[PDB]
Amino acid sequence: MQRIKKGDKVVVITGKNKGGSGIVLKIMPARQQAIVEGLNKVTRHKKKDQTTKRAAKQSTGKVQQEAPIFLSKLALFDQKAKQQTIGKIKYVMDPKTNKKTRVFKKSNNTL
RNA sequence: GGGUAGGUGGUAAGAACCUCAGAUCCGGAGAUUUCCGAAUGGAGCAAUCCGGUAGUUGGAAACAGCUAUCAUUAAUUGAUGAAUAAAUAGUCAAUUAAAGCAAUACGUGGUGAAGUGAAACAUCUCAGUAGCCACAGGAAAAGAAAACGAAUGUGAUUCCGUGUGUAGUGGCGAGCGAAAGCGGAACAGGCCAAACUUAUCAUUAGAUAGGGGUUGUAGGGCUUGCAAUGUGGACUUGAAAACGAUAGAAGAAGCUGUUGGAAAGCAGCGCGCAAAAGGGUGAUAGCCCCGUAUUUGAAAUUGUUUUCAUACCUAGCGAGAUCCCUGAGUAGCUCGGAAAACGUUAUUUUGAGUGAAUCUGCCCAGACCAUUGGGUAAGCCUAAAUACUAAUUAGUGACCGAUAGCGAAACAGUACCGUGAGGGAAAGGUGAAAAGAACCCAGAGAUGGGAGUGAAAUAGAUUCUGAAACCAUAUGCCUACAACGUGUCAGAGCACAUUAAUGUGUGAUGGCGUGCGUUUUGAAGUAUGAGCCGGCGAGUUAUGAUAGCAAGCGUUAGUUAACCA
RNA sequence: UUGUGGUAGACGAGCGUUGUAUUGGAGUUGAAGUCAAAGCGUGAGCAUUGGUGGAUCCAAUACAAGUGAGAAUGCCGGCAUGAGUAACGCUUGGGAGUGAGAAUCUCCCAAACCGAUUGACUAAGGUUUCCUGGACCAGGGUCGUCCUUCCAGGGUUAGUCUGGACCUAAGCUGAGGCUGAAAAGCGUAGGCGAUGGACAACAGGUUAAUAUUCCUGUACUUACAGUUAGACUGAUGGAGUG
RNA sequence: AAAUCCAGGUACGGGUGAAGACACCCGUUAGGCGCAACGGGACGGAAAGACCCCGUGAAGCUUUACUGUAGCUUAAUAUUG
Ligand SMILES: [Mg+2]
Ligand SMILES: [Mg+2]
Ligand SMILES: [Mg+2]
Ligand SMILES: [Mg+2]
Ligand SMILES: [Mg+2]
Ligand SMILES: [Mg+2]
Ligand SMILES: [Mg+2]
Ligand SMILES: [Mg+2]
Ligand SMILES: [Mg+2]
Ligand SMILES: [Mg+2]
Ligand SMILES: [Mg+2]
Ligand SMILES: [Mg+2]
Ligand SMILES: [Mg+2]
Ligand SMILES: [Mg+2]
Ligand SMILES: [Mg+2]
Ligand SMILES: [Mg+2]
Ligand SMILES: [Mg+2]
Ligand SMILES: [Mg+2]
Ligand SMILES: [Mg+2]
Ligand SMILES: [Mg+2]
Ligand SMILES: [Mg+2]
Ligand SMILES: [Mg+2]
Ligand SMILES: [Mg+2]
Ligand SMILES: [Mg+2]
Ligand SMILES: [Mg+2]
Ligand SMILES: [Mg+2]
Ligand SMILES: [Mg+2]
Ligand SMILES: [Mg+2]
Ligand SMILES: [Mg+2]
Ligand SMILES: [Mg+2]
Ligand SMILES: [Mg+2]
Ligand SMILES: [Mg+2]
Ligand SMILES: [Mg+2]
Ligand SMILES: [Mg+2]
Ligand SMILES: [Mg+2]
Ligand SMILES: [Mg+2]
Ligand SMILES: [Mg+2]
Ligand SMILES: [Mg+2]
Ligand SMILES: [Mg+2]
Ligand SMILES: [Mg+2]
Ligand SMILES: [Mg+2]
Ligand SMILES: [Mg+2]
Ligand SMILES: [Mg+2]
Ligand SMILES: [Mg+2]
Ligand SMILES: [Mg+2]
Ligand SMILES: [Mg+2]
Ligand SMILES: [Mg+2]
Ligand SMILES: [Mg+2]
Ligand SMILES: [Mg+2]
Ligand SMILES: [Mg+2]
Ligand SMILES: [Mg+2]
Ligand SMILES: [Mg+2]
Ligand SMILES: [Mg+2]
Ligand SMILES: [Mg+2]
Ligand SMILES: [Mg+2]
Ligand SMILES: [Mg+2]
Ligand SMILES: [Mg+2]
Ligand SMILES: [Mg+2]
Ligand SMILES: [Mg+2]
Ligand SMILES: [Mg+2]
Ligand SMILES: [Mg+2]
Repeated sequence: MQRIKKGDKVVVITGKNKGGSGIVLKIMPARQQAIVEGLNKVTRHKKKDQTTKRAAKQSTGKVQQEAPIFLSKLALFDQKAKQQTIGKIKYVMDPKTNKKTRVFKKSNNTL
């Protein structure tokens, strides 16, 4: 399975942004990146191009989007625990459904 | 089958979809596989053209779709059948194999030079090398003594060390160079012909299909008995098990502060280890991530080994007879060549000719004869150790790091050159992240100057660092009566202030002064080589000999080579 | 105390580069590289500081070398000198327009050369160079708003034309077969092979680009089937013509 | 653009010198730098002299040079009575 999936809450443990909590919107496995909303906001200088029906307007000024972040800098956020902390996860397989599930190793919380 | 939550191959954003009834992706097994190409229906200027036959569907037929088949050679079988009665030649049909390619590499065989060395050259060497051709194989070749060879001897072949640069062979010159023996790697021996016998062929068999036999301290057959039902194979089918190969699963351990754009660096306090190999993460991470040690797992295909059964092959010691068999245009011999270390010679081989004997036999022990001894030619097959790497997996390097390393880090045998065979380059790096510069000004625009992002824009796509030759700008000094290898020793004036040093920059003027390498008796040279700058560019390696120096071991010393772990 | 010129040459002692092995050390508070400066050594050489640079490097003792560049009419790359020099490879003037910019582009009027040709149709070859619009990185021996250059789109219509589905010449290939150490060479029957033979379409119009091909008009030729009438049909071979 | 180019700030007379000097010795002359000319010199440039000699170099050709050989011719022998 994968450490980070599309949807789970995640934070950053290194870089300029420390303790930045967000939701992963999309995961690129090949480049080992991850787009997390609200973090790594870059502002491309949007030019103007008019060669299509939609390009006839293409209103783009100082649009702030999302920059991808290396998957190593991401860490899963705990929610079930009363005192939330950042830890590592296991890949135990519960015989109830025989499906692999991530479980933290500093607690007993699933996913 | 594995495995998930993403995917629609790269320069690549966007549009539109797919995907949790399990996608994309990885592995095993299959399906489809246009045309040329061995190309094989016929042709042909390769990727084109023109068909025949037998079916089936439309048409009223020509015709047009949709299928299968149609080359040559060799072997077997059957039919037909000339000159010419029979019979062959030939013709036709059916079945089974062969064609070709590549691994710039190993094997075998045929053919086979020259440059060169001998300080010339012809014998010789180079060299049975290059090249040309044929046939393979996963290896090939060789192979079970008519042997070595001098002994109370060894007992297929192959490969390694030594014997040794020894015996020898050489216009006895240049050179060439074994076979024994010894030490090792591996080890395996089997099977036909003939006798004799069985059955069948107008049985003129001298032929076909079986039993019997495979030799040297001779064997086998003929007749007559005892003991045997086993052990082992280079061996067929099956069944079972184990070890693997082709995807994978799990897989421990860290926070705080400081410089910094960013920590993983540094410091403090800890923790894990059968994991401190490696890669990435904004610098240099055992504990951030992927992994690694370790424990594991295969539906399907495939490899090795073992066990059981089952085919096939596989068996001893006597007696008598005195009879038969033991590989012929063969061994020898003569005339020309060759192979072996040998430049032809005892041994091996053959183009021409001739030509034997049959265990009281034949061959051999470097001419030859006799004695002694060794071995059984003229028939076949044979695993292992041995040779090599185009390719698949893992990994290593006192190997290279864009003039190096493969010619080719990029889309390189490309661009390009030549009718053709053939010849054959150069070229890598933005930033952590494109956040790739919106906007303003000048300009026709590219572009430039600001702004903005960024730690850095003198990192801006001309994109890591940026040397010299070369071209321009400028502070300071000097230079327009001056004979100059352009420098050196003295020396005013001018202008500054340093790796603080009897300082530095320029140099009115005085004295002296014909470059650097090469090759020469002798070069400023009217001898030669270099336009300048930068990179590259020429005493090595392997095997032996001698001598110097040093160390280890020593007076029945010293030291191993191959090979094994 | 005696000495210390020196080529060929002999001998001895050292420096420097890259990497490896052992120790220690420095580095985003800035390493290598790289530039400058008024330093230290007997020599190869070695430091200090500052600028640039952005991640490795240094000292000691040993070991191994693709280990030292000024010359080879040396190889490769760059840049000078000659020198803004020779040369720019046969064809004039003006008006109007476009354009930011015009001797060179567009149009018009002349002018000058070709006129058995610089005119027109095609074979061979070339392979999109053809037409339209746009552009002025590069190429054009100047310039360029323009080009046979570049970009985007488009363009080649056959029963009668040129060649196959027809035929042969030189020649090539060639089952069998002959010859030859091998590869192969020769060659019969067959099969290819035009530059030749046989075979039915002419006139005009149309698009920016095609036209005996598209369109209009008028024709012709060869096959197959049905039908009417007549006739016995007569080749893979013989003969004539070709 | 081009061949060329050791660095140049590149006079003349007599002498000297590797024997014919822009550079040496002794004298004479000459302000700095171009442009257009013409070729005296720079033993000018282009071509590692083709002439000559040397090399125990190469190649072509010749012959009663040497050693061989294709082909031609003669004999023995086998096919061969
Ligand atoms: Mg599946
Ligand atoms: Mg010779
Ligand atoms: Mg010689
Ligand atoms: Mg010689
Ligand atoms: Mg064999
Ligand atoms: Mg895993
Ligand atoms: Mg882990
Ligand atoms: Mg690490
Ligand atoms: Mg003999
Ligand atoms: Mg020999
Ligand atoms: Mg005997
Ligand atoms: Mg003897
Ligand atoms: Mg015998
Ligand atoms: Mg290269
Ligand atoms: Mg380069
Ligand atoms: Mg070509
Ligand atoms: Mg800028
Ligand atoms: Mg540049
Ligand atoms: Mg740069
Ligand atoms: Mg003066
Ligand atoms: Mg005067
Ligand atoms: Mg003077
Ligand atoms: Mg003077
Ligand atoms: Mg002076
Ligand atoms: Mg002087
Ligand atoms: Mg020198
Ligand atoms: Mg001389
Ligand atoms: Mg001389
Ligand atoms: Mg001179
Ligand atoms: Mg000369
Ligand atoms: Mg010379
Ligand atoms: Mg020169
Ligand atoms: Mg140089
Ligand atoms: Mg010694
Ligand atoms: Mg001396
Ligand atoms: Mg070192
Ligand atoms: Mg520095
Ligand atoms: Mg070198
Ligand atoms: Mg030049
Ligand atoms: Mg110039
Ligand atoms: Mg001139
Ligand atoms: Mg002139
Ligand atoms: Mg001129
Ligand atoms: Mg002209
Ligand atoms: Mg003119
Ligand atoms: Mg005229
Ligand atoms: Mg014309
Ligand atoms: Mg073109
Ligand atoms: Mg045009
Ligand atoms: Mg145009
Ligand atoms: Mg131009
Ligand atoms: Mg028509
Ligand atoms: Mg034809
Ligand atoms: Mg014709
Ligand atoms: Mg036309
Ligand atoms: Mg030039
Ligand atoms: Mg004199
Ligand atoms: Mg000469
Ligand atoms: Mg000679
Ligand atoms: Mg010679
Ligand atoms: Mg004769």
